Amino acid sequence: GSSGSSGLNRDSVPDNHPTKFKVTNVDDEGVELGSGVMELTQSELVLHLHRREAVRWPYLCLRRYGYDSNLFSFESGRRCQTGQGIFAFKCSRAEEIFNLLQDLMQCNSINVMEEPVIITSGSSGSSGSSGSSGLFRLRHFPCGNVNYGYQQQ
Repeated sequence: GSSGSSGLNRDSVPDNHPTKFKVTNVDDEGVELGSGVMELTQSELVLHLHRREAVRWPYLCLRRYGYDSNLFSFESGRRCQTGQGIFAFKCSRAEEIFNLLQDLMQCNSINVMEEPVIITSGSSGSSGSSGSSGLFRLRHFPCGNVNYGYQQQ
């Protein structure tokens, strides 16, 4: 329970950027692999990375998504460039990104009601090896608080 102080900031980017959010792609362990700037637009989720092409993830596809104290992990259906998988990034502003993300995807004209949570079953056992290009895909959700958005029978 301590309040950290801002040592020094020598960049054009703010420290409380509402839209942009400094994130860091990590692995199942949490090791910082590559840093990048996450962006959220009413349209869809956009991620700013190095020269390498940018990645976009449609909310409508985002079946589930969670966020920890300083972590942000979401699941993108098999309808996106990267494809099916679990991408988690480290960001102290994960709360803002998660809250906002659900604030935008929801803003869309969609019927939503209240329903009781039901126990979720895992898998039997499946493993493999590298395949296509992209970020690191996790097997188990690093976060606990998961939220459900777009839904349809």
